Amino acid sequence: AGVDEAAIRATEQAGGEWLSHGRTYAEQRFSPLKQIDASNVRSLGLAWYMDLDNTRGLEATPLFHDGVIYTSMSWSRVIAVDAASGKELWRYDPEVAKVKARTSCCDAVNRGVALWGDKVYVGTLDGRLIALDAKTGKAIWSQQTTDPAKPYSITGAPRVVKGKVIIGNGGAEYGVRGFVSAYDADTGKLAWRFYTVPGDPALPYEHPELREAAKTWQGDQYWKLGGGGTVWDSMAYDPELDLLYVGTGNGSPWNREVRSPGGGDNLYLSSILAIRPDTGKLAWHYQVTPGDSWDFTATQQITLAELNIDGKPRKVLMQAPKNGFFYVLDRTNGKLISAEKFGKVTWAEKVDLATGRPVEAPGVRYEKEPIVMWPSPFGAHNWHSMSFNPGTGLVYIPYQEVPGVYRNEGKDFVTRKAFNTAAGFADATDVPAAVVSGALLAWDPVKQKAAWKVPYPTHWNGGTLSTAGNLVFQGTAAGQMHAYSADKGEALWQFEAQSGIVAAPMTFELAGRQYVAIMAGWGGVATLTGGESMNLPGMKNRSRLLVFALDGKAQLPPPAPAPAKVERVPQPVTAAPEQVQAGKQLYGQFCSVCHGMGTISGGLIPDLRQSSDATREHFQQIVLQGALKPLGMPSFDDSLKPEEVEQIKLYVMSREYEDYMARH
Ligand code: HEC
Ligand SMILES: O=C(O)c1cc(C(=O)O)c2c(n1)C(=O)C(=O)c1cc(C(=O)O)[nH]c1-2
Ligand SMILES: [Ca+2]
Repeated sequence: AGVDEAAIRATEQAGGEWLSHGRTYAEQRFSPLKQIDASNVRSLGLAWYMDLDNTRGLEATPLFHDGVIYTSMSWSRVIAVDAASGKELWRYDPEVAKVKARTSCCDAVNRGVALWGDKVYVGTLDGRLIALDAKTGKAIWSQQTTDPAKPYSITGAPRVVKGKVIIGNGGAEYGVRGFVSAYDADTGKLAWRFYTVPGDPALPYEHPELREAAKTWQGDQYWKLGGGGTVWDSMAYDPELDLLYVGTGNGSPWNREVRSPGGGDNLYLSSILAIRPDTGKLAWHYQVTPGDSWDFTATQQITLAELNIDGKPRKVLMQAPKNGFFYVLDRTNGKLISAEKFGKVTWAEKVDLATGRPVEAPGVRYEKEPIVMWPSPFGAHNWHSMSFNPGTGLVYIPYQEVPGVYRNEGKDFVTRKAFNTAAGFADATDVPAAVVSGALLAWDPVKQKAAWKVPYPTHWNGGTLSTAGNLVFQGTAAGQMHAYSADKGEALWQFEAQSGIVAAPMTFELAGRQYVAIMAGWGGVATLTGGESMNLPGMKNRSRLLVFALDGKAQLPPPAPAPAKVERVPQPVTAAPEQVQAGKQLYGQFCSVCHGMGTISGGLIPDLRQSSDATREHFQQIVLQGALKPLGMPSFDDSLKPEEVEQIKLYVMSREYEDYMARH
């Protein structure tokens, strides 16, 4: 009763609505709407906005259908907003335990919901796939898709194909076995499940593909460690070819030397899968990063399009994953058409067209010595949306340039109840502004070359939106909403959003008027690992749903200045070097993922260097006795001893004094 395949396909020509995550099943995030164009976007203004009781990352792409905006907020909460009145119609809160974040790698985020019939679908941080009544927001059915005992979580938006709700999950950083499932839209009954990596050999393979994949894995530890290959984000669908395309993630642990000692491609890690939606049977696959040992996922946006290659019309599938190569594949059979670097890439010389395999540079697998390379775990392109404009033939990518540093923990690797990369990710003590940069990259998929590029001081800028009005919209880490000419990248309109933006803009039509909406709420994993680059002006969270339209007259109020804060004058901290070092390591292994690398917090979670004296006195109570558990600060008594927590406190105070002396 409402949203069905015909309705979603129809939006391909009708720009009024946005019924699926990437707008259309092809996920081009291109709107035919052109009331707002390059000639008049200078007149664009804020039409209205909604303040949100949210203080964490907002990554959702809103959906618009029949006058209603459907979106989500941090902690997997869903809200329906009437686009005409601007009033919240209803909200659904799954009530995820705040401490669930201990096993949620990258901020308490949610990329959006899906629509089908008269229901709304959302995935939660604790592994649930829930169906809600579109009109009232009441829960219809709920499925616990993951083992509550394992470090799984759902952050991505589901898609609905032929009456089946498709959703994956995340957790490869902690160590889990990846998979994507299809649930019946009306009942929630599991239709089929495709695991992306093989499981315990002592048990049967769930499907034939796994038997073949198993031949590409070595050793007897990968299934105990999880294996990885989580499907936490992108997927596309072509109804004519009847193929569901899914992107799989990195391995668990990251380091193949520990994950699969003897080597191997480790299928289907970092791969693009073409699956039969009705059965879950694999039609074809393409492995983006064989033997992935760098957190190089292939879960980034998968866009379907029709391009003319060498004078011949081709049905392609495009992706610009973390590894830095831009892929153009024949979406009917998975044959590689082209693959070229779209930014700084030093881990591989190129992707061999004939074999389809990347030609790795010397020492990039860091077996004997640590390696500094590009891209990094943050990726040349992460989840921030890209978009395709059929008119210009260009793909607009939120490019990122950050150095990746990997160390082989090898025999010294120890599985912990925390991140298990086995690649020395814990060694990081900062993300310097000097070593990072970003850019709005207009990529030509046919020529495999940049058409134009707009530079940004840092990475972690928001997704893009393309429209028929020769425009591309994007929000930035620095706190602005932008509009550039699609063809040349000329800056046409800017707006101070009052919050760093990471989500993707979307547009729709209501009563003959075009609106552009964006979920403004600084967040995502980078804001948690922090570092200097993530503490520049504008990188603050002020969660709001912002809606723009021609001649919009709304104005955001000026924030109130922060109260007085007399920083404590740090007394010298004398301690044995090894003791401070022990604290440095323990902190990096267990606390950096939320409080920031080297204690340099990103602002969403407290800076341990600035804790009050009362807080410092209760350090043991907080860390080991869960005194702040109701606020989301986990208790680590299951992993750390009092003396170890003391070593961490010593390290923290050492950094506070170290930094305080920096100034003055
Ligand atoms: C994310 C899952 C976290 C990890 C891992 C660690 N901490 Fe944490 N911590 C987290 C939150 C969300 C908060 C804020 C709670 C609130 O609403 O105030 C905290 C807070 C603390 C504090 C108090 C800070 C202050 O108010 O000055 C301390 C002392 C603290 N956390 C310590 C700590 C240590 C030592 C950790 C590693 C073992 C650690 N945290 C991990 C979230 C998360
Ligand atoms: O390995 C995984 O399972 C997994 C899951 C997720 C997630 O669910 O958000 C992210 C990542 N990996 C990841 O590698 C990454 O860089 C990342 C960034 C973000 C974010 O929300 O900003 N999520 C994730
Ligand atoms: Ca990952």
